Amino acid sequence: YHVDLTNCDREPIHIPGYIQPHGCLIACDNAMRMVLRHSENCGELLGLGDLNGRTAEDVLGKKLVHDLRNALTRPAMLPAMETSDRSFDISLHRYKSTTIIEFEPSGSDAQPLGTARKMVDRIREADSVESLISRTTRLVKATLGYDRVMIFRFQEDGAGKVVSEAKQPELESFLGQYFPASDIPQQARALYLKNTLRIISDASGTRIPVLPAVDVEPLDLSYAHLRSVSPIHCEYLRNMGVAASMSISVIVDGALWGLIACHHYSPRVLSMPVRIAAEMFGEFFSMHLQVLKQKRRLDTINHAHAALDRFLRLAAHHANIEELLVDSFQDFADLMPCDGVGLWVGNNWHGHGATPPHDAIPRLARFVASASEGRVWATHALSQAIPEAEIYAGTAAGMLAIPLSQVKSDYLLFFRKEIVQNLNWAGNPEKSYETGPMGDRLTPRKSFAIWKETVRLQAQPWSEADREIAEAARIALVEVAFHHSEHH
Amino acid sequence: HVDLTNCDREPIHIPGYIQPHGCLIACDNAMRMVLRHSENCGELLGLEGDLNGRTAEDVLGKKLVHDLRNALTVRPAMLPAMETDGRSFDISLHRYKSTTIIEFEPSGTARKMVDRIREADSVESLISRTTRLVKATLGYDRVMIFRFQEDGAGKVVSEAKQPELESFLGQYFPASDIPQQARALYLKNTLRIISDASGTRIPVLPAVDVSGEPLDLSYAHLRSVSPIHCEYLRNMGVAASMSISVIVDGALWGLIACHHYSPRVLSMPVRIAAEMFGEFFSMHLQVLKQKRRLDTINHAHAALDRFLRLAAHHANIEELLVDSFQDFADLMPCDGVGLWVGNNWHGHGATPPHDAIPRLARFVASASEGRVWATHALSQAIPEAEIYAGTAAGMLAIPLSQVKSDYLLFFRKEIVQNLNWAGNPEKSYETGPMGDRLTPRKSFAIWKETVRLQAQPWSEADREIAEAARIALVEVAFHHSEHH
Ligand SMILES: *C/C=C1/C(=C/C2=NC(=C\c3[nH]c(/C=C4/NC(=O)C(C=C)=C4C)c(C)c3CCC(=O)O)/C(CCC(=O)O)=C2C)NC(=O)[C@H]1C
Ligand SMILES: *C/C=C1/C(=C/C2=NC(=C\c3[nH]c(/C=C4/NC(=O)C(C=C)=C4C)c(C)c3CCC(=O)O)/C(CCC(=O)O)=C2C)NC(=O)[C@H]1C
Ligand SMILES: [Cl-]
Ligand SMILES: [Cl-]
Repeated sequence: YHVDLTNCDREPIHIPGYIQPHGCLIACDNAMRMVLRHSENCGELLGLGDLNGRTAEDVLGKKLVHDLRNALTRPAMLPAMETSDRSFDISLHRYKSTTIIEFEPSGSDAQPLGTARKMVDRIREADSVESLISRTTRLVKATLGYDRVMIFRFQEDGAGKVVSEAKQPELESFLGQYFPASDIPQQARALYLKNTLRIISDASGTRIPVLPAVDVEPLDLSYAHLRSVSPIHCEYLRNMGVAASMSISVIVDGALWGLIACHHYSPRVLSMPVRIAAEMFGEFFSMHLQVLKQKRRLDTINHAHAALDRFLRLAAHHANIEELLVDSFQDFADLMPCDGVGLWVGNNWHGHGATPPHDAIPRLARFVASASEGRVWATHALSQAIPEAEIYAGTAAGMLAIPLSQVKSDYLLFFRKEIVQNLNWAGNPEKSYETGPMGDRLTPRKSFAIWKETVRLQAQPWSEADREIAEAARIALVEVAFHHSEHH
Repeated sequence: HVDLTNCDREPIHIPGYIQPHGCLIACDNAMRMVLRHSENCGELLGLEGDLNGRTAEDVLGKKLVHDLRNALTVRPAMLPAMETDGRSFDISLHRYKSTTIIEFEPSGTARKMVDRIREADSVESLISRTTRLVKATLGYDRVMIFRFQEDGAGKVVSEAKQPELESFLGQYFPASDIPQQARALYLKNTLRIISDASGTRIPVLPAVDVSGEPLDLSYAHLRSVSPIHCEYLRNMGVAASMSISVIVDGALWGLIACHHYSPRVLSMPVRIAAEMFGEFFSMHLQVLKQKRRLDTINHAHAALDRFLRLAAHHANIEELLVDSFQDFADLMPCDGVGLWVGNNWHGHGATPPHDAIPRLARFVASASEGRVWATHALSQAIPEAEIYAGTAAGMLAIPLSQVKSDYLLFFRKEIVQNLNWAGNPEKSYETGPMGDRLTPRKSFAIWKETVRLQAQPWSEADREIAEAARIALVEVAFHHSEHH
């Protein structure tokens, strides 16, 4: 009946009963024969009496309904459609056996293909994920004219990290900030996956009711670009000073990688033709990112194999493998991202970088021995496995253990610091936010504080690539040990 | 003069002629002056006299030269339905070797073709349907795909044809049937057009300029065809062709080859659609090929992990391998596998005889540095291997020890033994002056001779799977000693 902080995790944001006022909406039966529903502003916007029950040809003219019926062969995006009286940008789709027609007054626009080609040409030569992600916020802001453009990337736990930002010089920075998974509820994530673009013209605009809200059953606006916005998010945006937004969904391995989020501090909406271009840019961006990400993964795997092969050849001419490992173990830190590495062999410890103290190591080795079946064991939350590890979480909150034997509890141990310790936040800790009725929950400062609490005593998770490199290292050492036993 | 003795280095990029389905003007780098023109420019464009030493503005007019200069500030630019006298020409424009080349032909599809391949979810399904679709859409008598082999031979892997034509499906041609300069131009250009294999070539005037420079037609679509290739097509009864280059990992994977038994050239708009289809085909093939490779590697890892878990509760690893070795044949394509341990042989499928294994095991022990050793030409390494080439022409050897010459051996048959050729051995061909050489029958016979006593090469993927198997066995052996 009324959304608040206790139920916003389940708000039915796909059936709000309202649209935003920058266009009007007509809902027809699946044949587009009769008008079933309309937004209240259809009269004003299109120049029409009482719309429900009239035929589509009566309301819109036979010529337009004919062209629209043809188009029904993603919603169809049809700029500069000639109405019976003027030009309208029309979005047309069928869902839940309902035809939804969305109208915006047409302006003067370039062909979307040409706008998109200009943008795509300025990222297509990026040859690292870093270079693509940093340039894209600057390019999008320059092309679309928003006050702020950010990219955020979803973390393994569903949190967002802001990884790129272009902004007006007077704004606060969010670069290197995180927000908790709960800042974007599951239904919003489902709709970001389904729709390339999400448009908010005015976070404080009066909603326009869909007549009727409930029929003789609510209207499913999942694919309607005019669909109204959650009061919770509108309040969040108002607290930030944001009045408008457009997000471009980033799809990698068929899932929602993150968003290109465009924010404006005054009501703002892009023409349909520029939105078509943005959608084409989004598709290209996603594919180029996926290709760069794959090449980065391949290069990091090949780097590890090259290093471990050098180690195999080195060890072949060494009578004392323990001594070689005591002299060499620091070099293994270069296989994967870590803040420390150590060697635990025959109840003797050797450490490099950020590691637990020497006295803490026996408890860690005993735990891994009990917990693993002679393969790699890794956690990003040590205190959860070993309460005692809380004391040294600042230095080492995460551990990946590579067994050196199936008959002795000897390990190569990799460590990561508590994630808050490696923050590179460009933001202003003295920047404060106004609130509304829901209070300070709906502010970036509180979002960030909630995130910090969700990852307290935790490190950056060990990725599938980190685990693949650990397995390669485990195997290379089995091989060093076996050939050593063969030849001695 | 080209013949079979020098066609391997024919300078086909500077032939001094064009095909008759358009005309060509060569200007300086700034498109100021006409330097060369095809002899048919007068007839096609309604121009009189020697065009050389006339300004581009004179010959083309102020509007066209302005438009072409603008197109130049941007692959060759394709400008369909340009206004000349108010006539319409499809214009191709490019710059190469400080020369502007302008090509003229008297004057939707891509989305429809791409939509019919985009849902293919195997390389087999994509390449099977593509010949059918291209034939139906572009209206050629035959459409084939061939894929280049590691030695540069072509294998015909897909075919759509008129029911009255002979089949080339499963046929190979040797690397020499496509010379190195032809391969370079197939890599550089998405499309290669032959409007008429019996068309009279049109000279470029002059062929060699006052400075002694030929005109480099590397990027010109009207570039004329080697007399060697025209004779080959005339022997087949082919009169016209268009190829779409297939690019995988930035290299020439093969061609989509469209053949017509009468003259044929597609309009520039349809060619632009075919090029867009070719780019999509290449990217979709690359994606499907990667997926197949990943699935094959993961399949091998899953099997080897099952072998590792199985081995952990076995006291006698030699016995488990004697009982299990035949399953290792499922890791990579092979016709046979066997286990050579403590000088005892266990074989499955097509292998050399019992008597032959010591010599092979001896050779690998001497040849390898304790890692995987593989050849597809056993007789080259070991002359007496010729005797059993029919059964086993290729061998991949996985060491089971660095102190004992114990091996897991994989074998492949002589490649001619695994042939699946759909052609007619009684179909014969007319020949011209160069003779028998320029016929599909002779090309196939030459290929067979180049691969005699050889198997299918062990791929980079086969070798990665062999390395995984070598390592899994090291792990079995080590954990066994750890607990025994
Ligand atoms: C219980 C429900 C809540 C909720 C719902 C919604 N959030 C939606 C969008 C959204 N929210 C944010 C969060 C931010 N946290 C920050 O710290 C921060 C900036 C510093 C932001 C912007 C983000 C990032 C987004 C994504 C859109 C964008 O990036 O612009 C949302 C959907 C809105 C829509 O219909 O378009 C809903 C619903 N937000 C909460 O905080 C809670 C409590
Ligand atoms: C010494 C030079 C030779 C030579 C030159 C050229 N070949 C070119 C193209 C070409 N040749 C073939 C060969 C085939 N072998 C078959 O068995 C067979 C059919 C069953 C064919 C068609 C192929 C496949 C091609 C590629 C084009 C296509 O697939 O249609 C060539 C380039 C021509 C150009 O400029 O377009 C040159 C030059 N061919 C020889 O046989 C030798 C001796
Ligand atoms: Cl507005
Ligand atoms: Cl990434």
